[PDB]
Amino acid sequence: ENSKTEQVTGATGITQSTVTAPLPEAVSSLSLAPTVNALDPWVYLNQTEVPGGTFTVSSATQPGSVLLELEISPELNLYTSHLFRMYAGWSGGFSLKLLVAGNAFSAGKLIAAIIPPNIEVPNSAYLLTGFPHEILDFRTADSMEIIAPDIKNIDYHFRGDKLGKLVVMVYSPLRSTSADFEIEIKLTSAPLPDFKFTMLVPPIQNNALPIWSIPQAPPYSMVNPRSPLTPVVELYINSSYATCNHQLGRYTIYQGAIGNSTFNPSGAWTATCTAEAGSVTGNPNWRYALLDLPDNPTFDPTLPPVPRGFCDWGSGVKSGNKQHLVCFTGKKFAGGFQDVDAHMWDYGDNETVGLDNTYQRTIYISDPSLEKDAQYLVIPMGVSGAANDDTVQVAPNCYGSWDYAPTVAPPLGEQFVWFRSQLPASKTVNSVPVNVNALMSPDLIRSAYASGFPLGKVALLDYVLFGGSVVRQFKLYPEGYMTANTTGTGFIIPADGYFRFNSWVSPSFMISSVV
Amino acid sequence: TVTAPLPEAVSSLSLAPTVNALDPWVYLNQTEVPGGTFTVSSATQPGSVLLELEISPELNLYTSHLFRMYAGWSGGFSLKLLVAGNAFSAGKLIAAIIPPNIEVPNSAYLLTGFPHEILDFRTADSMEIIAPDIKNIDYHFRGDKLGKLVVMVYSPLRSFEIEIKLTSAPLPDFKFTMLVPPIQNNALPIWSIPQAPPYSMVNPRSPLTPVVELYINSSYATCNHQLGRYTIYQGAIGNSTFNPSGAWTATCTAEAGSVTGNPNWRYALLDLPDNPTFDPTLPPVPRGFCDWGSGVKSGNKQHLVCFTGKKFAGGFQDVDAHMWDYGDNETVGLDNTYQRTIYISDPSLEKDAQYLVIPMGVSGAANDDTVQVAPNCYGSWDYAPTVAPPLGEQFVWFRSQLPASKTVNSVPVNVNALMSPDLIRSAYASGFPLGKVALLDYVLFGGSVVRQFKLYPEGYMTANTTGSNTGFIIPADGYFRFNSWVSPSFMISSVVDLNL
Amino acid sequence: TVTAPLPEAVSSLSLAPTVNALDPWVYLNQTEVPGGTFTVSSATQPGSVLLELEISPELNLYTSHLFRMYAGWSGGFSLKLLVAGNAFSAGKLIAAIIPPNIEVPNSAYLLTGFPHEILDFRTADSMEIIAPDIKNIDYHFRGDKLGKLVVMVYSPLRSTSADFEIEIKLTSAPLPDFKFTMLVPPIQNNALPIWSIPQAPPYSMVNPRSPLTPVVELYINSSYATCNHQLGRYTIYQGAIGNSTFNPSGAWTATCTAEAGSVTGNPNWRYALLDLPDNPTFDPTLPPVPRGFCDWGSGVKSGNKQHLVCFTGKKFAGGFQDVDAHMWDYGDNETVGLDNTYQRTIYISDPSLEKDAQYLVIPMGVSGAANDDTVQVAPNCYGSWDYAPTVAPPLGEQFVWFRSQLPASKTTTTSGVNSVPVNVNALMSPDLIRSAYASGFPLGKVALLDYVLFGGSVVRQFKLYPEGYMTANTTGSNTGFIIPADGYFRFNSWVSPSFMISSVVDLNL
Amino acid sequence: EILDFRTADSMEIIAPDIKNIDYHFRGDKLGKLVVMVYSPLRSFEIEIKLTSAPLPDFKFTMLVPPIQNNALPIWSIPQAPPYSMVNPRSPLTPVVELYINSSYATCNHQLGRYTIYQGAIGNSTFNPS
Repeated sequence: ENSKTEQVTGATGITQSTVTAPLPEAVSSLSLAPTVNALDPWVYLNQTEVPGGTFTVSSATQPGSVLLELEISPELNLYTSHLFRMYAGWSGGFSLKLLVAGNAFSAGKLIAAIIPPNIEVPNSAYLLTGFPHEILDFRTADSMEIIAPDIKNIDYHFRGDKLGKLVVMVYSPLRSTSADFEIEIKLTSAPLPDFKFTMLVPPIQNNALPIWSIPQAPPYSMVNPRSPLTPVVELYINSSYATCNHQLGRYTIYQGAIGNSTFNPSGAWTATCTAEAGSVTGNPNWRYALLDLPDNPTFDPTLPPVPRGFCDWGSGVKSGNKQHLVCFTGKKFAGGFQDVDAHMWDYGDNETVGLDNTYQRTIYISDPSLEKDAQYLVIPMGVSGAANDDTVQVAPNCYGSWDYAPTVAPPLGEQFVWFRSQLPASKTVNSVPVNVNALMSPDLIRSAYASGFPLGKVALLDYVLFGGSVVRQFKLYPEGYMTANTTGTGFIIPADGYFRFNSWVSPSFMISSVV
Repeated sequence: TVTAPLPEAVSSLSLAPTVNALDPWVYLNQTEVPGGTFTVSSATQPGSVLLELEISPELNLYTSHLFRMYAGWSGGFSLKLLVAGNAFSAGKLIAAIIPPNIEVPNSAYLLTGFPHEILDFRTADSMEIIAPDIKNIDYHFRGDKLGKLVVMVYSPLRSFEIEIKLTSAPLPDFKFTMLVPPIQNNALPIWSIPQAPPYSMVNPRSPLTPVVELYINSSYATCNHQLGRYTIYQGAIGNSTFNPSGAWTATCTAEAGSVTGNPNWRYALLDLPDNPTFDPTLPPVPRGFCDWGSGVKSGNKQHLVCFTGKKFAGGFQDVDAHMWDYGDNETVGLDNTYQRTIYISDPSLEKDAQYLVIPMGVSGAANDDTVQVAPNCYGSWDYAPTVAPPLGEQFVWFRSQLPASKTVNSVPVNVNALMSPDLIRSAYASGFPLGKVALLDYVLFGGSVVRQFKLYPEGYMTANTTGSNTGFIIPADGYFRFNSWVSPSFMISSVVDLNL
Repeated sequence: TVTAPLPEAVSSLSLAPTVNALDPWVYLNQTEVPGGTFTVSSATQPGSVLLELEISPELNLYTSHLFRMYAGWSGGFSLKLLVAGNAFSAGKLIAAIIPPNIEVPNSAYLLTGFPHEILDFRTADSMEIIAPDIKNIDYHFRGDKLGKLVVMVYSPLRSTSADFEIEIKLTSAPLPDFKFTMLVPPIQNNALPIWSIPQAPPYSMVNPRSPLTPVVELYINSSYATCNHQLGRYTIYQGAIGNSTFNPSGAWTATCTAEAGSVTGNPNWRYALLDLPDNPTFDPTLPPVPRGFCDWGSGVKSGNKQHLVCFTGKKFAGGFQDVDAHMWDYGDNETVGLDNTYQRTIYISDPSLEKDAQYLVIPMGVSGAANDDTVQVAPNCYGSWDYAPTVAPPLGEQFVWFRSQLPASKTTTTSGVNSVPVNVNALMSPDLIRSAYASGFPLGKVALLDYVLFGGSVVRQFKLYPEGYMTANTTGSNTGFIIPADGYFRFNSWVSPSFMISSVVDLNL
Repeated sequence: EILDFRTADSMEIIAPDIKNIDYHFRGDKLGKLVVMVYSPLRSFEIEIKLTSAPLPDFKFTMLVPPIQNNALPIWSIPQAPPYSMVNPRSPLTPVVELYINSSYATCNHQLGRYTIYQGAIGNSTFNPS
């Protein structure tokens, strides 16, 4: 441990570089390691940016908010993260350099703390003083090297062990004469000289790659999973769409397709129903039918109540007098379906909340001649009456104990970025022109399964237009949604740019490029 | 030797980044083991585990206080078993040390294959077992798998409940590893109870009426209430709430119809703020709304009573007393059932108009026993389960008096709640040790009289009783104090004699 | 940069029956001092005490926690001063050590007669101060008189150019001679250095000034500079005070014996005396009102314009008969000692009151001209009983209120009683202060609380006083600032009373 | 220290002099021995008594004349029979009997009332006659 001081160019203040070990490192003997694998000597000499190792302190940020929270692991450094795929186990700490863009005419302090494994992080700078910690001042801070121990009770780690953390928060609030001033903080890492790997194994792991390579396909090349016959023509933003309740176009890094979503939305769009006894009260044209369940023959409450991939477009509460969904429908015979034409259809019975506006097995079709217990093709294709983008945007409700996709929202100050397609009318039943949005396309998150996301982190994506004269930035969450930072009805982004991986960020990260 | 059937393997602690020494006097003083108290008698079933303790810093008051400011630990304990038997106590106890990842057998014969010590129930000395820290790691963190002490009957009591308790101290090799701030999620080994008398605690089934009595009734073998239900781990578990008053009031929307046999019994549906899409996995009744019993197929002999009036312009018009009940008084899924459908005995109600409902009494042939048995709960929603006290114990109830109102005429009744939120509020701050019950002293007349109750994590109090009585009363101006942590099957030494 | 204004005298601890060593690592890490956080601003006056601390085990996070299991202690602390200073500020603090039995002065002049150090804002950062353990005895027991550290403004904070504030934190470690004396069970009277609060939302808490109506809002209003309420008053020291109760719902219902005669010039406005179950001897030193009974204001001499509203009905064997709405008020409509006074005499606008008959009283509204403003000022204290003191937030701060909407009761009958819709504010709910009795507050210290909205995305900061109120730092002024009641409180830290919350509420949006 | 009620031996606790001062005067705050039930009697009144001796380090400081305000550890009662004692409610009539009555659950008398600390406490007097 030490500190050195440098005078600033103009002599109007100083910068400090400090090296500290808040907690002693306990160098493992590695006596139980079958082999000890040395790293290339240059890997100890290269400080790379840490995944999620970037935060901005505004004068708004409270001394209660955690700015950075990072596990002490091979994932801290680019080359140890790549190298670890080749190894069964690892041992040893990291040098963690906190680079602070401070200034002598500001005021305020950071605290950085080492937190042992199986201990929770407190939302308080007062409580962080109970840990091994350092305090930095914004007037003089420039570089702080934390010698972060690998805190363990085992000779070396395998995967899936619980790890010590670095935590950074504001100790004392940022002050400046200017309202626009920010302290930018960046964390870099290299393995300590005592860092080792333990056993060569083939480089196939569940653990996420340190860099994600994205195909460079434009959004217009990707399927809209809520309207598969129509191409994506814009990325779209609308500040009133504060939540998503869709069951189609729902994917996650962890679980794959969730809700009633599928990776072949074009081959799943078609369904079949068996036509029931009876019709909706007051509307004898509105014959009931039950969607056929190949996946759910015995109608188990834990498996989906609707066929995999079948339409989740909305029509509002108790609104069949006003608007409907539209489909091609035709009766089943040898080899296919007969007399296929456009009919109005909807979910439920236009009255009861358990059925109406609910994603479940019972539908009505507005055709007066449904034969009882006969099968009918159902290909959803449009909407009719007073229907519009906002009615189609709100899906029918999920219900019961099946594994539906949850309702999701962007963090405060952010907005969802949608994959949007134009769905055309068709005329003599008559449809209306409407725009369909999806939260995500399966063709983007396909690539993300092939690389993985680091646990607890989000992809910051550049979206590149005209080769780079415009670049948008979005956060793609592992929970499936993609999101933008906005200031100030609908807003349109061209669909012929391409996604490029920028970096890993925390869910709490504020995107610097603003839409 | 016999005290150390398995040695303590001293750790080098070479992987510990710091090693923290304890105060030397912590090793020299035995404390009671937090939750190391249990009872045994001739009613104890063969092969039953009497006590099962993980070997950890939680075994001693000083090490459990100290461990709150430490990340990890290493080293065993010396334990002493104190047995409160006498000269007639013919039988044997076995205490065994079980390694991590070993299944505990339900057989004393098999417990002799573990490192063990055997004790006679007549022995007036304490037995001094070493409980070593079994590990393959340099020191522990929180959430590691631990070795156990298992206590079991070796020789049954053939020839009075025998209380047994443990004391402990850490072994001289015990160490504490890394300093951290003193905040942890696990239970305090001592619970400090606010000295608040039961009369100062809300009745959650009758918020407007003070608690006047603690109450015992040998015929109330079960509680089925959806109000007054508070578990230490899950919070308020039924249709229950921590502010009963604020939740007592409801609104309903009037329906066109009337009950099949009577044109005055107009239907309404209760408004559900917390369940707007009427999901059958969520509650079918407003949070905290009245669960008073009105009996099976009883609508012509008794009703519930509410203040009710039409919703209007920032208030309510014409609020006065009316009869009401759940369901239709004929169908087994609506009559006497805790669900959204009610009827009000006012013929006036406009279809789709909204009405106040403030439950305020009962009328006709209603008694304490009818109000005691809440309506049945059915569906896929998270209703509180029906609870019974363990055999030879009775529930202790918070009882309030609900006064009559007269011109609809309501009768005077008593309302019992199983628990008040105001006692269990301090228990959520303090926590409960896993698989333990709180023994509470309830202190009366300056300590001249002291009752004893078990407060379960499942959210109720019991007393141990002799005799039988259909309304024993206890003054509500005493105070609870924490005695100790006990096993769920612990038999209380203070008996409430119900026969007076 | 190490200052000992008075020498530390090392005790031999000869007399101690045991000497208990601390963990060697507790002497090596400086923690924040539990309450040792304070702010200085250009508004902060010369000679103001910013920080007062007893020199005791409570000065450090680990020794405060450890002291819960010890009967006694000896030895001082090494304090370090962390000053979030800036390039433009001038001014001086004075840090003084006061011996155990001596009173703290109220001026810089007298404070300079103690052992002290003067601390300029240009050079005070990372200065170290020995806080010595002054005693004439081998070690302390609990409840002994202790030496103090006092920090005061010596020269006021001034700035060249921009008007900054300075937040100062102390950190501490025990000196090497620090020891504990005797193991006792971990239940001892010193406050825990951390308070842990169960995450109950404000809407899940009772409003003690309107029990039947849920809390819907936390509320702020720049004109509500004073609280004189008797209901909703709780302190960590005393529990419920001034006619408040821990079950406000159960206490809401009174009875009154009807009294002979009626208000002068208003023969419909019959007197009654509230019945006093807890004061049947009618002692002047016990409360003149039933415990937990309504303290709503209804103006001064205001009966022609506005009244309180309740359900009433006469007592019988069968409970209460013919229960319905009436107007009522405290005292007379004229006499200053009775009118707008929290006392036993009421009047009810009911001609039918029989002499010596007992009537139910359930307050549930206000009528006529009554508004939020008039309900907010409680009827006056009067006499020698233990009434709750009138309180204000400190200069530059506002109370945070627990607010509930009280709906209007309407009747369609001619001359039938009619309420107006109103919001009711309480200063505190008993459900928040519940966990503070078990933890304790440190002596002369305030709880800084985070209040957490939107999963952590918005964090209000409030100061919870041990005298039973929350305050916020605010800018602008407004008569209706709303904070959602669906967040939860998280303990942030202990602070001195004069600490200024950094997190300012923009009260005009 | 913990003891079983069956133990026929005596239990030999050291009660140390806890102090932060060199020696005590009268009226100092002192440490205590507290005796309490550890395990309740579940299965006859059990009499318990203490004996003691000072520890070898015990010392007495400064000589003063042998007069003190605190109670003698032995009370010597004059061997006077009750018939020689005045009845304070009937001074002229000798006491003839000591008397017990199970129905006299209370005394409310203002005569014949003498507390050891407050003296004659009611309307009572030491010369009834």
